[PDB]
Amino acid sequence: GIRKYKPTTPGRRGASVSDFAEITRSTPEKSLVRPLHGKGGRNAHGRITTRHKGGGHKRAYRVIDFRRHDKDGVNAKVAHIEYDPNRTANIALLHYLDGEKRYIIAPQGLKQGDVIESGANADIKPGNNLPLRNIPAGTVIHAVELRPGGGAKLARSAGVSIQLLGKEGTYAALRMPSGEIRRVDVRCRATVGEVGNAEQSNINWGKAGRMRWKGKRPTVRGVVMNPVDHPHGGGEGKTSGGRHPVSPWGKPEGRTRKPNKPSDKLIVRRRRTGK
Amino acid sequence: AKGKRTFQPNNRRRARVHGFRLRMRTRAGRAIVANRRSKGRRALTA
RNA sequence: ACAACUUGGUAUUGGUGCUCGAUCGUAUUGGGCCUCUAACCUCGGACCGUAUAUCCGGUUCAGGGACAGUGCCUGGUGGGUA
RNA sequence: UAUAACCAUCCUAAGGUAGCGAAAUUCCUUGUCGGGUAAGUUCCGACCUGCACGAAUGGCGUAACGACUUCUCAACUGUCUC
RNA sequence: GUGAGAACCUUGCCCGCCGAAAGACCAAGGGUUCCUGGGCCAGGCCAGUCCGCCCAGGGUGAGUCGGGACCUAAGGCGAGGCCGACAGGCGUAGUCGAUGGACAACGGGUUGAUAUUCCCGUACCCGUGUAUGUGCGUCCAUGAUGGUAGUCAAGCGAUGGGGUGACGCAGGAAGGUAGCCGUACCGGUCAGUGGUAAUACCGGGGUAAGCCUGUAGGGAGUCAGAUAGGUAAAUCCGUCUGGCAUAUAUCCUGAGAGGUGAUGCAUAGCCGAGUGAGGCGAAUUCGGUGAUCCUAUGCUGCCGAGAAAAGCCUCUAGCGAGGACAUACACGGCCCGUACCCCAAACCAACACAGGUGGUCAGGUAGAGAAUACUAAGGCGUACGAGUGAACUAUGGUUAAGGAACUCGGCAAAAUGCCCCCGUAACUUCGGGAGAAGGGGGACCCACAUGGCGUGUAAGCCUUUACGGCCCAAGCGUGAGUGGGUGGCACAAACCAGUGAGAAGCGACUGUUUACUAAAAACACAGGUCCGUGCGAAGUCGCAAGACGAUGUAUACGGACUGACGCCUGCCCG
RNA sequence: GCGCGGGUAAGACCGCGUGGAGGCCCGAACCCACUUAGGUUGAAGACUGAGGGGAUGAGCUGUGGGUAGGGGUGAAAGGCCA
Ligand SMILES: [Mg+2]
Ligand SMILES: [Mg+2]
Ligand SMILES: [Mg+2]
Ligand SMILES: [Mg+2]
Ligand SMILES: [Mg+2]
Ligand SMILES: [Mg+2]
Ligand SMILES: [Mg+2]
Ligand SMILES: [Mg+2]
Ligand SMILES: [Mg+2]
Ligand SMILES: [Mg+2]
Ligand SMILES: [Mg+2]
Ligand SMILES: [Mg+2]
Ligand SMILES: [Mg+2]
Ligand SMILES: [Mg+2]
Ligand SMILES: [Mg+2]
Ligand SMILES: [Mg+2]
Ligand SMILES: [Mg+2]
Ligand SMILES: [Mg+2]
Ligand SMILES: [Mg+2]
Ligand SMILES: [Mg+2]
Ligand SMILES: [Mg+2]
Ligand SMILES: [Mg+2]
Ligand SMILES: [Mg+2]
Ligand SMILES: [Mg+2]
Ligand SMILES: [Mg+2]
Ligand SMILES: [Mg+2]
Ligand SMILES: [Mg+2]
Ligand SMILES: [Mg+2]
Ligand SMILES: [Mg+2]
Ligand SMILES: [Mg+2]
Ligand SMILES: [Mg+2]
Ligand SMILES: [Mg+2]
Ligand SMILES: [Mg+2]
Ligand SMILES: [Mg+2]
Ligand SMILES: [Mg+2]
Ligand SMILES: [Mg+2]
Ligand SMILES: [Mg+2]
Ligand SMILES: [Mg+2]
Ligand SMILES: [Mg+2]
Ligand SMILES: [Mg+2]
Ligand SMILES: [Mg+2]
Ligand SMILES: [Mg+2]
Ligand SMILES: [Mg+2]
Ligand SMILES: [Mg+2]
Ligand SMILES: [Mg+2]
Ligand SMILES: [Mg+2]
Ligand SMILES: [Mg+2]
Ligand SMILES: [Mg+2]
Ligand SMILES: [Mg+2]
Ligand SMILES: [Mg+2]
Ligand SMILES: [Mg+2]
Ligand SMILES: [Mg+2]
Ligand SMILES: [Mg+2]
Ligand SMILES: [Mg+2]
Ligand SMILES: [Mg+2]
Ligand SMILES: [Mg+2]
Ligand SMILES: [Mg+2]
Ligand SMILES: [Mg+2]
Ligand SMILES: [Mg+2]
Ligand SMILES: [Mg+2]
Ligand SMILES: [Mg+2]
Ligand SMILES: [Mg+2]
Ligand SMILES: [Mg+2]
Ligand SMILES: [Mg+2]
Ligand SMILES: [Mg+2]
Ligand SMILES: [Mg+2]
Ligand SMILES: [Mg+2]
Ligand SMILES: [Mg+2]
Ligand SMILES: [Mg+2]
Ligand SMILES: [Mg+2]
Ligand SMILES: [Mg+2]
Ligand SMILES: [Mg+2]
Ligand SMILES: [Mg+2]
Ligand SMILES: [Mg+2]
Ligand SMILES: [Mg+2]
Ligand SMILES: [Mg+2]
Ligand SMILES: [Mg+2]
Ligand SMILES: [Mg+2]
Ligand SMILES: [Mg+2]
Ligand SMILES: [Mg+2]
Ligand SMILES: [Mg+2]
Ligand SMILES: [Mg+2]
Ligand SMILES: [Mg+2]
Ligand SMILES: [Mg+2]
Ligand SMILES: [Mg+2]
Ligand SMILES: [Mg+2]
Ligand SMILES: [Mg+2]
Ligand SMILES: [Mg+2]
Ligand SMILES: [Mg+2]
Ligand SMILES: [Mg+2]
Ligand SMILES: [Mg+2]
Ligand SMILES: [Mg+2]
Ligand SMILES: [Mg+2]
Ligand SMILES: [Mg+2]
Ligand SMILES: [Mg+2]
Ligand SMILES: [Mg+2]
Ligand SMILES: [Mg+2]
Ligand SMILES: [Mg+2]
Ligand SMILES: [Mg+2]
Ligand SMILES: [Mg+2]
Ligand SMILES: [Mg+2]
Ligand SMILES: [Mg+2]
Ligand SMILES: [Mg+2]
Ligand SMILES: [Mg+2]
Ligand SMILES: [Mg+2]
Ligand SMILES: [Mg+2]
Ligand SMILES: [Mg+2]
Ligand SMILES: [Mg+2]
Ligand SMILES: [Mg+2]
Ligand SMILES: [Mg+2]
Ligand SMILES: [Mg+2]
Ligand SMILES: [Mg+2]
Ligand SMILES: [Mg+2]
Ligand SMILES: [Mg+2]
Ligand SMILES: [Mg+2]
Repeated sequence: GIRKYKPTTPGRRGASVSDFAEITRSTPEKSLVRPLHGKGGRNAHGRITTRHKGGGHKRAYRVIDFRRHDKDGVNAKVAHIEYDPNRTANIALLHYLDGEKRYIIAPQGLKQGDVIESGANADIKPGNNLPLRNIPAGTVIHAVELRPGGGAKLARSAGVSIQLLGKEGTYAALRMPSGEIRRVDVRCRATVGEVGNAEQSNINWGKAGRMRWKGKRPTVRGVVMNPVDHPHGGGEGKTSGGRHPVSPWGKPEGRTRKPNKPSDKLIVRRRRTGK
Repeated sequence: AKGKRTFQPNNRRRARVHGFRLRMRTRAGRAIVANRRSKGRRALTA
């Protein structure tokens, strides 16, 4: 759900927050959590790799299972849905019949007290897994594997979805969330359904602290920048920089995909903005 | 009303920043200690 | 001038097939395209060195593949730097 | 009596739509008109003659807020005649 | 008083100051500044008998306090290895790294310097030896079996598995305790004045850890079978079938109360005895107020969603014939830190400096207060002095009538200022604007009034009777209202303690910036649009591996311009 | 949010008791440096006396660690780097 604050202080006017009507617990299993440390956005050398990224709040990582082929043909039960900051969407706790406990992304429309099939010949119930070769055409899927035994490395954010087109030989066609079409071996695994919590977009923050806790630092505009540290800097007054916009490091906009990539001569087409 | 000055003593910091083990860990440290010994200073390294 | 990017040739560099020419079938040696696997490549899966190893190496399975990358010569953009 | 409030002349790409205007923009300027005290080159509200306003280096408003800048009112006092 | 010298040294008596410190301590910081004894050519902004001057000697006591022998993080090193013309950059296994976790002692006395260290009294935690008592097997053999034979459950038990250990922000209620204020009670005083001789006044009105009991309160579920999930095996942890359960059942925890520690210790005081020591040595009941401390890792709300290892318990794997428990006796318990200085003449500042320095203790009266005023415990009069109505300078105080007429400028000053009552505009994004302006009251005594309220005992009621729940004469504390009377110029009397309104410009607000002339109309800030990114991504640092982006996947990430919200965002592709 | 009395058919809505969300308000320490007088061979190689803003947060501070000069860092002033 979505809740909107009633304005009572100048800073909070227009703020909103997502109503967590889908959570059942607020305590991850002690055996499945692993620690994590504040990182700061630097690297081994210590140079600032990406500007204005830092600060925030201490977070504890929880392990997730993106393999889902070690266990096959054994049913599972949906137990609980848990809070998770590390990724945009919510997650679910699974109880396998043999007794193991495991974690997966919470698909849209799922609720407590249900049955999930993970067999290679399982049903079309949402949240199930089975190889691309065995999925009927026209269904919506997520957690796509870029290739067999590679783990779900695509379409993991909230509200994303993939649509399955026809099939050919060992190849299948997928509609990318951004309109692209890509081919992948049918031997890989995937999951039916889409990521829930589709109301992520409508969140209005309106407060500096709500960004600082997440760890976003100011941006400092270009024109105000002094000429030495910037290409637009300098000038008396304020101007457009006296030169067509260029990155702060000398290289302008335009082509950004490295040509002659092994996928360059195999993949079909590119995006089109705002059709 | 700030009057805090540059020097803030601490034996641990001073030692671990200008300690013998740190100095001789690398090469330039060895070269400089050799130079100081050739000069003939009373105390080699602080 | 240099870095970087970028174009060809050449060595790494293999086999079989369609298609274009300079002493309509007769002679021309280089281009364009499709294929095969053993060179080579994959921060793909599984085992061993291994008691503890997301390092590394080896075997095998699975995919790319004579491309890409990298040596040598060269044409272009190039206040990013001198 | 007041001027263009339509058409055509050159050019190139077209020759300022809404909105506002002696302003943090106005040299000639203390421009002209109404308000303020006896005196107002400051200020407030209008007049378009826009040297050289103008809609993503945004325009006009706007509740609350400002150790931001300018003006007026009552109480005060050694800031003054002293 | 000392000595030749004294306002600056020692003793005694007055006066003032500090007292959220100008006091009592910790860590960091210095090293002999600590005590005893010697002197005063060097130093102390002057003289010095004095010293943080120096001389000579002396002084620092831990099985339990802080560290190491116990464990870990951000990070550093790095056997192999990768990359690199050489030099060199990376990172695995491991070992290093407290500001953390676990871990066993308290009260009093003592010398010129030491005290949870010595002594007195009583405790707690690990190890070895001897003796004794419970007492179980190896060699007999019952048993359970899977029922002739083969294993075995004793006792240890992991480098292995599983539990526990193990964690955010804000908030009140309830029961407690410390501290403080009175009182029963106990000892002492006659303070040269008008009056009180005990009904006055002064002084007391204490005492740890552990060990026993387990109140209030809070939290939790248990047995039979199947199973194979937990890098082997599992009586362990899970999951699935049924039974048992709302019982204050059972267990755990646990404040506070009560007994023990204690015929002990200490103290107000009384005797002799004075650089001071010795001896004796009373009473120790009841109420109010009330915490920043305990129950409490409790309970209730909120999202921005909140360390690891070790230890402890358990499981088998595996070793195994001596081991476990209890009592007594006699023993061992390792290395370093330990004086003095700590809100400063001993640290940081070239000085015996008007600056800074992390943390712990917090009395009384007025007070909302840890502000402000005077004060106890406690410590200070801090290092040039004595006199003298010059102008002038600086900090205060006062001043008739006008009140802003000076000054670019209401700069500085001045003024209001607190508590309780009546009603508060144009506006608006319906929260606000709003303490808007303004008007009235504020002392004491008595009566209402043994009024009311809270607490709470004698006493009463009730019960699963105990450390129990209810009311509560007496006692204690405490405001509110209505009348009458009294004093003065002034009744928030000191201190402390917001000017307000009407416009315009600029910026949406809170925020950050040119240490050391500029705090803004500057910067960022939440909103939007465009561009780019298909995942060892783009973008990076790095000639290379590699690392970030991300232990993420376009309802995301990198770059650019704009800046809440409302009405909108024209023409032109040379 | 909750419970009670109204309104509805249910509401919105109207009052009544609990809650303390507030980058909320007045005000100590701490932190900042706006105005003003002094100092300027100062007590101080950038302070003092009066007034001045935050005080539950983009807060303040201790402890140990990383960032090296054509470079670091920088809510961006040509600041800082003993
Ligand atoms: Mg982890
Ligand atoms: Mg380097
Ligand atoms: Mg950035
Ligand atoms: Mg931080
Ligand atoms: Mg999520
Ligand atoms: Mg906000
Ligand atoms: Mg920026
Ligand atoms: Mg700037
Ligand atoms: Mg330049
Ligand atoms: Mg620079
Ligand atoms: Mg400029
Ligand atoms: Mg200009
Ligand atoms: Mg511009
Ligand atoms: Mg450009
Ligand atoms: Mg794209
Ligand atoms: Mg070539
Ligand atoms: Mg070649
Ligand atoms: Mg050859
Ligand atoms: Mg050029
Ligand atoms: Mg140049
Ligand atoms: Mg004007
Ligand atoms: Mg304007
Ligand atoms: Mg003009
Ligand atoms: Mg002008
Ligand atoms: Mg004018
Ligand atoms: Mg004027
Ligand atoms: Mg102009
Ligand atoms: Mg524009
Ligand atoms: Mg435009
Ligand atoms: Mg305005
Ligand atoms: Mg006036
Ligand atoms: Mg006067
Ligand atoms: Mg004297
Ligand atoms: Mg004082
Ligand atoms: Mg005080
Ligand atoms: Mg103070
Ligand atoms: Mg120290
Ligand atoms: Mg020391
Ligand atoms: Mg001494
Ligand atoms: Mg002497
Ligand atoms: Mg002398
Ligand atoms: Mg001297
Ligand atoms: Mg001496
Ligand atoms: Mg010792
Ligand atoms: Mg390492
Ligand atoms: Mg080595
Ligand atoms: Mg290494
Ligand atoms: Mg270490
Ligand atoms: Mg440590
Ligand atoms: Mg002691
Ligand atoms: Mg939390
Ligand atoms: Mg909390
Ligand atoms: Mg007394
Ligand atoms: Mg006790
Ligand atoms: Mg089983
Ligand atoms: Mg309290
Ligand atoms: Mg011992
Ligand atoms: Mg020692
Ligand atoms: Mg001592
Ligand atoms: Mg000392
Ligand atoms: Mg000391
Ligand atoms: Mg001190
Ligand atoms: Mg010095
Ligand atoms: Mg001094
Ligand atoms: Mg000082
Ligand atoms: Mg301080
Ligand atoms: Mg206090
Ligand atoms: Mg005083
Ligand atoms: Mg004192
Ligand atoms: Mg003078
Ligand atoms: Mg004066
Ligand atoms: Mg007077
Ligand atoms: Mg006057
Ligand atoms: Mg004049
Ligand atoms: Mg004037
Ligand atoms: Mg003033
Ligand atoms: Mg107003
Ligand atoms: Mg109001
Ligand atoms: Mg008011
Ligand atoms: Mg009874
Ligand atoms: Mg009862
Ligand atoms: Mg009077
Ligand atoms: Mg304007
Ligand atoms: Mg502000
Ligand atoms: Mg700012
Ligand atoms: Mg600055
Ligand atoms: Mg400056
Ligand atoms: Mg400065
Ligand atoms: Mg300034
Ligand atoms: Mg500023
Ligand atoms: Mg400003
Ligand atoms: Mg700004
Ligand atoms: Mg916009
Ligand atoms: Mg944005
Ligand atoms: Mg854009
Ligand atoms: Mg790349
Ligand atoms: Mg943009
Ligand atoms: Mg703007
Ligand atoms: Mg702007
Ligand atoms: Mg065009
Ligand atoms: Mg064109
Ligand atoms: Mg409240
Ligand atoms: Mg105020
Ligand atoms: Mg002076
Ligand atoms: Mg200096
Ligand atoms: Mg000052
Ligand atoms: Mg001051
Ligand atoms: Mg003043
Ligand atoms: Mg203040
Ligand atoms: Mg203020
Ligand atoms: Mg505030
Ligand atoms: Mg703040
Ligand atoms: Mg260095
Ligand atoms: Mg600037
Ligand atoms: Mg400097």
